[PDB]
Amino acid sequence: SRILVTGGTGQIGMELVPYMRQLFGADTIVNSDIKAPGRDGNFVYCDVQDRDSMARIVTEQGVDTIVHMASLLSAVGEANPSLALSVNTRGIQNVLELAKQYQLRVFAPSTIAVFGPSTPQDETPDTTIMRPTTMYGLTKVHVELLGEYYYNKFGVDFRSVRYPGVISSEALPGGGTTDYAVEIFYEALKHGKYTCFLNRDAKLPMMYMPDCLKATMGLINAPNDCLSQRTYNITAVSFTPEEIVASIQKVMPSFQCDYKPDFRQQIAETWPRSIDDSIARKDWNWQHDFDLDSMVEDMLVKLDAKL
Amino acid sequence: SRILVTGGTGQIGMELVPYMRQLFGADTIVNSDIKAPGRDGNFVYCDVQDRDSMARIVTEQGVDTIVHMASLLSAVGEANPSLALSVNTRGIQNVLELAKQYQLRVFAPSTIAVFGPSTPQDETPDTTIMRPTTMYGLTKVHVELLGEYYYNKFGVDFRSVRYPGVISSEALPGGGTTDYAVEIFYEALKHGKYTCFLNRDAKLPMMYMPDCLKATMGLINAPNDCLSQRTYNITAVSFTPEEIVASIQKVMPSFQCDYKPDFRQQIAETWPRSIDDSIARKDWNWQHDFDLDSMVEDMLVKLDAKL
Amino acid sequence: SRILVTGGTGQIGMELVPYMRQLFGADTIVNSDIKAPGDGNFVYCDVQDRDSMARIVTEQGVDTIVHMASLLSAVGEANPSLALSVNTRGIQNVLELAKQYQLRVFAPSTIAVFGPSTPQDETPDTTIMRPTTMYGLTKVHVELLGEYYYNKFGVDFRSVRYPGVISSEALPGGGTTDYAVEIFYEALKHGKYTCFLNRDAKLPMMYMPDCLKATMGLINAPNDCLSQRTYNITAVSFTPEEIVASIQKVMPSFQCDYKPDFRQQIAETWPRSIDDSIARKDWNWQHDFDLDSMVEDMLVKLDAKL
Amino acid sequence: SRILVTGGTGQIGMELVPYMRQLFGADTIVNSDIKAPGDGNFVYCDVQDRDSMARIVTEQGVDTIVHMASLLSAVGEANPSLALSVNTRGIQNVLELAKQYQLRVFAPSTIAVFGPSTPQDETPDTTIMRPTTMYGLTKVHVELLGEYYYNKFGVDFRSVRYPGVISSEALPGGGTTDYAVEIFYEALKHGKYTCFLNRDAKLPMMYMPDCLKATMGLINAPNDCLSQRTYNITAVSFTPEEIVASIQKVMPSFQCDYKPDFRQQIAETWPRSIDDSIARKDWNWQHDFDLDSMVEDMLVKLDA
Amino acid sequence: SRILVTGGTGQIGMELVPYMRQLFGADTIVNSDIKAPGDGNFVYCDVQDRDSMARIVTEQGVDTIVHMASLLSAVGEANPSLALSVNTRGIQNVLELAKQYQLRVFAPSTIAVFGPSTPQDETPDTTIMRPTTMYGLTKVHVELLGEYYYNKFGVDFRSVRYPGVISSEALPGGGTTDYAVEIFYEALKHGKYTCFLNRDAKLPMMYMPDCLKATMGLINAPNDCLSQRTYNITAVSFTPEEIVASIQKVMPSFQCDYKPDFRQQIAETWPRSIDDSIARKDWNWQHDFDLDSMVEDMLVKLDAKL
Amino acid sequence: SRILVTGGTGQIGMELVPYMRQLFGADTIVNSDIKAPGDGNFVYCDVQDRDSMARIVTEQGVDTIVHMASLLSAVGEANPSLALSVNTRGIQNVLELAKQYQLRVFAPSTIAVFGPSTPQDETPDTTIMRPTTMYGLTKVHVELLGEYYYNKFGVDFRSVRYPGVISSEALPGGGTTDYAVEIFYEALKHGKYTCFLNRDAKLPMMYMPDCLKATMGLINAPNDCLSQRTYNITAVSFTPEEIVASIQKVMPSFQCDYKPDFRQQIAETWPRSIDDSIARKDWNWQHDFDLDSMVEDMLVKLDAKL
Ligand SMILES: NC(=O)c1ccc[n+]([C@@H]2O[C@H](COP(=O)([O-])OP(=O)(O)OC[C@H]3O[C@@H](n4cnc5c(N)ncnc54)[C@H](O)[C@@H]3O)[C@@H](O)[C@H]2O)c1
Ligand SMILES: NC(=O)c1ccc[n+]([C@@H]2O[C@H](COP(=O)([O-])OP(=O)(O)OC[C@H]3O[C@@H](n4cnc5c(N)ncnc54)[C@H](O)[C@@H]3O)[C@@H](O)[C@H]2O)c1
Ligand SMILES: NC(=O)c1ccc[n+]([C@@H]2O[C@H](COP(=O)([O-])OP(=O)(O)OC[C@H]3O[C@@H](n4cnc5c(N)ncnc54)[C@H](O)[C@@H]3O)[C@@H](O)[C@H]2O)c1
Ligand SMILES: NC(=O)c1ccc[n+]([C@@H]2O[C@H](COP(=O)([O-])OP(=O)(O)OC[C@H]3O[C@@H](n4cnc5c(N)ncnc54)[C@H](O)[C@@H]3O)[C@@H](O)[C@H]2O)c1
Repeated sequence: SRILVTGGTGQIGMELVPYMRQLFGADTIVNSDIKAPGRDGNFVYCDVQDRDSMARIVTEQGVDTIVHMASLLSAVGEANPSLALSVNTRGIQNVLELAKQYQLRVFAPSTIAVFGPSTPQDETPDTTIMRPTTMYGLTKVHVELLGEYYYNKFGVDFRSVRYPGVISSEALPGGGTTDYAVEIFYEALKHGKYTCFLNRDAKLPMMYMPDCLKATMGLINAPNDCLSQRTYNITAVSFTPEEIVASIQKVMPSFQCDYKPDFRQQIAETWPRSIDDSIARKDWNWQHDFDLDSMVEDMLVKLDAKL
Repeated sequence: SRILVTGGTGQIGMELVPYMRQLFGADTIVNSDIKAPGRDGNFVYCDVQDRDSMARIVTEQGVDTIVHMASLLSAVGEANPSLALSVNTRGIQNVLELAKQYQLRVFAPSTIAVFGPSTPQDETPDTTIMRPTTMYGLTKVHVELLGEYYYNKFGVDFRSVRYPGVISSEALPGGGTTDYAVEIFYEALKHGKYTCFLNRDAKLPMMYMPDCLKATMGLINAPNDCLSQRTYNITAVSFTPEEIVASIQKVMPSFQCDYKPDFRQQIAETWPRSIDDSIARKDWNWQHDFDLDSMVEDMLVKLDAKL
Repeated sequence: SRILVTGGTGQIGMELVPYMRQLFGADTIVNSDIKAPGDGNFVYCDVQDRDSMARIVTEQGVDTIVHMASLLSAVGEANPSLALSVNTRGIQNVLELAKQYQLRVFAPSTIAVFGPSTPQDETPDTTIMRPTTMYGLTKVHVELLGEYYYNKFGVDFRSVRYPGVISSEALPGGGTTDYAVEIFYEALKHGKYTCFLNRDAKLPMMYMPDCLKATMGLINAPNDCLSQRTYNITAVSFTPEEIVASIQKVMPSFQCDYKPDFRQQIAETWPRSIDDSIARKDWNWQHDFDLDSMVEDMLVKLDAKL
Repeated sequence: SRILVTGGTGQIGMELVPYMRQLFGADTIVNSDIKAPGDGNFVYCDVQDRDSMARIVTEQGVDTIVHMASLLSAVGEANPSLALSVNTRGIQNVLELAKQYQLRVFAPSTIAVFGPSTPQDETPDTTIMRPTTMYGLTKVHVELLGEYYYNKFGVDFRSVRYPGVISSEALPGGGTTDYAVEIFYEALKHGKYTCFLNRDAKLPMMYMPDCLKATMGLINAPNDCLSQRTYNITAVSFTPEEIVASIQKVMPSFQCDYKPDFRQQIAETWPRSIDDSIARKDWNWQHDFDLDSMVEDMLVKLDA
Repeated sequence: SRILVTGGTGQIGMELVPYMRQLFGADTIVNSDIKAPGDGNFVYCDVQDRDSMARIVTEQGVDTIVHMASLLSAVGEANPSLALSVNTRGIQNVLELAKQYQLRVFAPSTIAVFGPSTPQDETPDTTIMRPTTMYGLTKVHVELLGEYYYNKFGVDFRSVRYPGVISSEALPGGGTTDYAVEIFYEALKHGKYTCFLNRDAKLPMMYMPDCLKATMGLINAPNDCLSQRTYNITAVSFTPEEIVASIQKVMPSFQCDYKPDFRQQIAETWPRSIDDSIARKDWNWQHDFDLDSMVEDMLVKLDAKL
Repeated sequence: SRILVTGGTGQIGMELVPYMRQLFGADTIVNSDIKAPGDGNFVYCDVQDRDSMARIVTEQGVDTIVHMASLLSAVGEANPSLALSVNTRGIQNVLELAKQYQLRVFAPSTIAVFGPSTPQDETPDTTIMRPTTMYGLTKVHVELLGEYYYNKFGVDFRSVRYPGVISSEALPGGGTTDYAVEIFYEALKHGKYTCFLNRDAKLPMMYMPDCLKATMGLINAPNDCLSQRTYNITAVSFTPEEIVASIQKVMPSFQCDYKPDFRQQIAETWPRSIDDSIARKDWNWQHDFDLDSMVEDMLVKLDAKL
């Protein structure tokens, strides 16, 4: 009867946890991280590298599901090799080893970063070539393959979704590659102008936070019998910075945008431009709600409020 | 100056080691493992999960290259999945971290078990879908992705070869899926009959040991500038039990074979039937010298002696 | 029987080890570090790992640890927790085995133990010590803890506080007193140098042969000689402009520029000169190299290398 | 204070000079020769030119000449009248100056002062001396003249009879005991050597750092302990087959041939072993290196 | 064809040269010296001037050098630097010319090759030689070099070790054994003498006739009979009281005093008696004059002069 | 620019060299001799070796030779042939190089140029010179030849005839006027002296600072004020009894005995006094020390130095 979120305090978790609490009762969701929320009132410290500390939480709290968000992301992965390797692989391995022991089910999300330059670049399918260029990406492939294997070998109900770039009104950008899609709106509101660090024309899959929540929950609640697979690509839209610029000027016409590429372009070029998520459409009725324009308008009202 | 072989006591190691000592001199190959050679005379204990001990060997022995052979194979991988996961992922991480701190180069094997049932099974490409079902297999995707990532991130000269089934007269047969092809011969010679544990018709890629040693030394001495990839498929032939049996029976006609297929069959059929190794033919002039009938005559002659 | 040197592959080790081999024999020094030399008796030894040191002390018949291993002012500031761990756990392990095994110990200290509030001209042995850099503070711990093993358990423990050490052998690498080695490469390679200290930032300094002599002087002195365990050692003091001017005696066409950086804020917290009276009196410490001589020799040796 | 070395650029010199520098200060030692070193204070001094030595002594504050200059036994046999002039006029010049300027003198002698009528087993300090080489007969002249200057004029004269000296720094070139340096080079370059002495030609020998230690031991000894002026000094004795056997304890595969030449007829008139007990009692002479360890240490030092 | 005598105007030369002219013809001996006789074929030869010597040898058809020139023990100790040059350069030039022109050489050695460490009774031919005098160390170089030239270049080299030599004809030159010439002049002039040697300093000695005979005996011997190149030769051995006593057998009035000086400490380092049995064997050496008869003869002959 | 002194390490040299360094620069004086100072610019030079001088001249940029090197009257009488080679050959080689290199020379003479023929009271510059000692006669040859090089070749040659020279720095050394240095050592050490000249042997004498002032006065004089090239110079004349009486004005208990040796027959052939009226006219020669003042000053100076 209880769900343990790890990495609960990050971008996704900071909204995922309140939404699961909405759906299931405040008290049924155990939120955990290595940093406290920015209230909450049912929070625990958990470093996912420390397997015993996690056994402790699982047992004391009556946990039957781990929503494992804890990760180091693309930037810190590039910045610091072995720590990312260590948090991300040791996290999934501890999490999965615990699920088999106590019979937990687990969700852990993947990422479009699992894809490389030799991965087909348009309408990228669910089973395809995976040769990532980033530490973050390669640790994510292991997640997948290790979670599938725990499924197949021990029947650990293991599930996952490859997130596209996620746009949120609530977490401050963390210097990642898709994060030009969050910074932009701040700068739009503060200065009426942005300098973007991707080529004008770097197309990427992106999705607005509520759809990310909807997808996360949709697969977590899907009855197990409908799942042709364990990990699903999911998308909402693909856009280029030039489109989101133009989308913003529909509401705020005076807004401008410079372009000054840095190393992040080189990363973006190795990732999908668009993802084929048909398989989630069919199996578990996956359906996004927000297009480019509505996400742009909603983001704009929210952050213009957040001041 | 010196070469460090890890897992130097394995099947491949018990022969790679002497060979490397013929090419560069006895004193120039540091032979290490957690089991003594079954003299050697330049043997050190080295548990690849212990980074510092390795730091100690590398420093003391004047090592510039690591030929990382250490691994748990597919049998023990399934029987004891936690173990394999820590020796394989942690032995390769420590090797790369050291290769980086000490500017080493590294050779580490991959395997055909990197591939899965959604991988195109005839003429398997170097760059393809990889969704292996075995613990052993998925630890080897990680070996591949992290070696490649060290190459591109830190200039660690990392190189690898996907061994197919390997046959030899000197290492004792284990519980491997491709191992039937080592047993068959002992059973030919001792009884005049064998019962194989795969179906009559499960095609696999295989290679006789001197080609294995060949390919290993060709990839390792190739000049860096001719290598378009870091990891390469290598093959020699491909055959079914049915056909290695007929081959044996042309040398010993009274040999019979019988077929009782265990779980190793459900491992076998998720593997390639043939691998496309053109890229290694192209880049570093990979050429095998043993077809089936010549490895059979040779196996047969050599075990006849060894008894 | 044997001496173990830790950190034996740094700037001082790579010249201190072969010198002690001369004086004692080659089989009599166990060289150890975490990187090989750029040996005969070389062993890998991470001085944060006490067991391994126990092993080396035991299998080698060690009776003296000349404990060079340390992170320096640069990595100290850039990775502070790492510095604090190698330098503190290193001195604690070495001291804790000196006691268990009846071992003698030499550990260098440094002028960086001194602070803004230390009198900075003819700085005495016993004085205010409030360093500003992680490196400095770890070395006050060095001093305090070796002193206390001495008075508490009779571990024969000795150090010397090195000033900036100058040498041909070892490459420069981001330290504050390093300007005094880079200067020479730049003069030989290019006729000129951009110095990162103010022209007038007086520091105490010594040329390796005197660093070596002082090390062996305190190490070989009879124990009944030493009114203290730590000693200030100096040779000369000078400014960047003075050594510039010294170079120009031999290479008239040499020029110097000053773009000062973070290292100036380090340099002005340290002494301008050091009172080493007490080493001169206790164990007849006497330096041989002044600035012109060291300059001359630096240029001759480097020119050979390059 | 200041010490003049003559012949400082040869085999013994090039390692004695830096050792004296470490003991006394770089600046205290005037290194001189007729070749430059292959420094700081090097000067050209041909020891047959007396008054060039007068110049050097006077300008440099010399109080002691360490007179290493000589032609050796090969050049001695190959060109006798030059060896005669260098060896004999050189000691006479040094001792004459020593007397004008109140200098001390160190001038080595040699096991070659002995010949076929000398008892050749633990040969004593005071014994029959009828040597067959030009080089040895010049060195009895050295001893007799040094001792005479000591008795007659108070010139503090001292000497040590070297056995064969083995070292890593100078490279061989023709002596009779050079066999024990060649062998090492050939051991390492080829895995084999041809010895030009009989398998069993036993001779007293000494590794360099001992040689250096015996040289400074006599030099520093206080004058009142010295019962004589010249001292036999030895470390060990061995035959080429023993040094071969020694090397094989490190390099099992090393092999050795015997093609004896004229140096055999030289080695044969030399001692097998020398009695240095007098140097052991008057000034505490003690060798540190036996066969097996000089062989160990030569092999490492040459390999590097 | 001809014989060159060096040093031919010395005590030995002035009687060796007429003896040789009787055996071989007046004209067959080239007498030479740096002083003239008290002759005919006399030439000036300074034996430290090699080419004057080559001159004489080639012009005069010389095939044998009888090399007498030397400074004795007296001028050896007084002017020790010149003794060194005449004695070492003379035998060197004479050996170098003997090799170039294929000459035989005779060159006298002396009992002063022996020192205090030499066994002093029946002193053998091969034995310890640590002479204390310049004169004796130069003569060891004489022997050693002459032997070397023999074994090396086939120079026919021969010496005898003269014991003290007694003769009438030559004026005693304050050498050490030459008390035994003085004694006689004083005996006849004064009936009394003062000996500068202790009363019991035993020395080997020989009367001039036996000197000549030995010189000639060694010179004419066939080379195939010589087991060695230098030979001990004696006739008798005696003390001053022993010679004093012999004299007083003819001149019973004769009295003697003893006032010892430095020459005593010379005499103390020499043999008391020499063993010359190798020569008596090899080449039939045999003296004719014992003490009493050399005493009777000196007295007659010296009565003759004066 | 530079001055070479020969024999620089002698009685006068030992003080002439530092005085010249004071007046000219440490660096402008090249000290030289065949023995070291008992400095910082000292070279060996034997003045009988012309080219070693040529080397020094050329290498040191010398323009003036101050030629002090000489054997003096006792080595002269003891070793006459050597005296002759040093004094006549050193002047010769000095003057021959002055000519080739256009050098100036100062070379001193001596009152020993005069003999028993010389009128001995108020002896003129130009007078009879029949000296009886080797030293003397070599010095007449220095003069005559120095003058010749002056007249024939324009070599600026100058000399002074020193009378006995007295100083506190250089130990006496068995010369004739040396009694007047000896005397003071004996006064202070034993309170008493035995003089080797007659009590009444009157001789010219000059205290060292006057000796340095006459030397530099001639050397510095302008060339045109000089009517001669060689000058008598003097200060006082006394007998040994005069200096005895003078010594007693400070040291009343002092006593002097008289035992003449060979040195009296030297003294007796020297002038009693000299006429230096010419050096006084031409170059303003004026001495400063009379008997009494040199005696007080010698006594104090020596007393401090024992
Ligand atoms: N935001 C996106 O665009 C995106 C895209 C693909 C996948 N995802 C995945 O969603 C998950 C959460 O995403 P996010 O954007 O909120 O990441 P984030 O970096 O914002 O938050 C991750 C959280 O994990 C925590 N953490 C770090 N190390 C830890 C450890 N050792 N133990 C426990 N917690 C630790 C951090 O404190 C942080 O709160 C991650 O697995 C991530 O890969 C996000
Ligand atoms: N034989 C084949 O058909 C084949 C095929 C593909 C790849 N390979 C690869 O070749 C390499 C060696 O192959 P092998 O067949 O000789 O395997 P193997 O099982 O015969 O030998 C592996 C060796 O590793 C040692 N080992 C196990 N754990 C260790 C640890 N923690 N530290 C150090 N050593 C450890 C074992 O003692 C053994 O000696 C492996 O990476 C394997 O995946 C082999
Ligand atoms: N260079 C100077 O001017 C100077 C001045 C004062 C004091 N010192 C002191 O002298 C000693 C040696 O100085 P240096 O200048 O040669 O320093 P360095 O930085 O050149 O070398 C120090 C050595 O420590 C080794 N090391 C680092 N961590 C280690 C660990 N855990 N275990 C073992 N070895 C480790 C490094 O590899 C290196 O060889 C240090 O104690 C230093 O603080 C140097
Ligand atoms: N090496 C041995 O085994 C050994 C043994 C016994 C004695 N010694 C003695 O030790 C002394 C030095 O030994 P070494 O083996 O180095 O001899 P060496 O031949 O190596 O060196 C002698 C040096 O003297 C120099 N020299 C030659 N002629 C000279 C001259 N006219 N003036 C100045 N220098 C001149 C040569 O250039 C040479 O460097 C010698 O006296 C030798 O007799 C050596």
